[PDB]
Amino acid sequence: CPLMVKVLDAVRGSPAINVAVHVFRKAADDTWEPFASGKTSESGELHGLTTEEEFVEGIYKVEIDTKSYWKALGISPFHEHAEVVFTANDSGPRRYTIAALLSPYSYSTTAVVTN
Amino acid sequence: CPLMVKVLDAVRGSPAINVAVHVFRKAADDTWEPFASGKTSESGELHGLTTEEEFVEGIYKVEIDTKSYWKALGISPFHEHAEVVFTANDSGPRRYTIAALLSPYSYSTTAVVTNP
Amino acid sequence: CPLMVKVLDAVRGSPAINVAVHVFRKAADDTWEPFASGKTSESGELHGLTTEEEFVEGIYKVEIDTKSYWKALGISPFHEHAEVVFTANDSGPRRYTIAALLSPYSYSTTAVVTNP
Amino acid sequence: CPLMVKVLDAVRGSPAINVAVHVFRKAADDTWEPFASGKTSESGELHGLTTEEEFVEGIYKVEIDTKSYWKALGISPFHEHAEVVFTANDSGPRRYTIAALLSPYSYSTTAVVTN
Repeated sequence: CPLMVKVLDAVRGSPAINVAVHVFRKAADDTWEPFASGKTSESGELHGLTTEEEFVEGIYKVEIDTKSYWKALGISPFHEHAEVVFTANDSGPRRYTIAALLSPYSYSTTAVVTN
Repeated sequence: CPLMVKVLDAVRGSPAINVAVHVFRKAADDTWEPFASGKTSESGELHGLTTEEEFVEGIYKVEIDTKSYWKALGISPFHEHAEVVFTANDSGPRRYTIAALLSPYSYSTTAVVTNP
Repeated sequence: CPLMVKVLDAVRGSPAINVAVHVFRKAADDTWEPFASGKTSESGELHGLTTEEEFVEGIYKVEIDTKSYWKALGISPFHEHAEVVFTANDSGPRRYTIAALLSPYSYSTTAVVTNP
Repeated sequence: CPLMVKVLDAVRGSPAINVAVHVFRKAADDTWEPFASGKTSESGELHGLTTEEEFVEGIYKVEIDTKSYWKALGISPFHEHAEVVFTANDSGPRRYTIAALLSPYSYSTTAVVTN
């Protein structure tokens, strides 16, 4: 599991469950090509987005549908979505946990890069 | 004026100075069209990006070039930038302060939205 | 002046208004002795807590009563307060902005430290 | 495991390893009585602080020795330590994950309260 997304809800103090997450890889013409997606689990986690072989070096965007999340909770969100854009190495894998802490008008994202 | 970007460096406890900030507005159309850009001042603030009249309803993207910031300080950061995307002025003109707090492997962004 | 506390509400995207803030300084002695206190204004800022001369070297504790803030908005928050503890003026007088960004189950605090 | 502490390093994008954490419970005379402590593991986590029976309702302080952490990494920290003070319920357990994201001049703490 080279890429994992964990999303937390700072309002409810809970995993952010059922948050849509899209992953894009930057194509040669600089467009975002869809790569992977899923919804965060009961634990606010999204595993199995990619595999080591598929998760090559490149620029990746993780788009977290924070707006729909806040919408479902009846809370006015500010952001359309939380985007995390990063280069996957050099030098090598490396597992990536993209942690997002969500509030209606604020989010943080943190990369926990291990091995 | 109606849009300000304030950037802090969570490593130094300082304004993040000379941080490039690009603002885009989503067109008809769905493409991001260049709206405004600037750099943060010595206070980490970027003022004067737009005017109440120019800053109409829309979906705006504020792209903060955090990577160049960190790289100019010798740090290979995780993120390419900090991008903040939001609908502005949906229920009337507001002032938006887009705050980013930067760490090499983390940023937060906070919107402070006021009336006018 | 040398110490300012700025509090934001990450749920509303607003200054956190009327937030009680208590500042303590560690005495000789190891006890926290009451240094200053105040409430945040409509800008979420608390100015005038101290003066350069009063704000000497020390370990300071800024206790932000986030609980009362959230509870006055109907929310049972997680934290009792946001407490920021730091050594001030170790290498000379500085200006300290203590920023807190509040969510019912999370806060961040950021120090912006400048010269003078 | 009713109380868990997870600490992340926003500078290195890594678990904050070997971070001293003290847990205090507020005594009747409002003093902080030491309750539990440990050091975050390789995964930036600290488990086994307490048990359901011992982790009664009360006001608890989790003190995270962020300063020594930054000291060991040769980075000037601002804070003496990250303190998290909270009431353990009502109404009941409930597992508490106290997540702290650390930077030299900023930290966030988030409570992930489940069940």
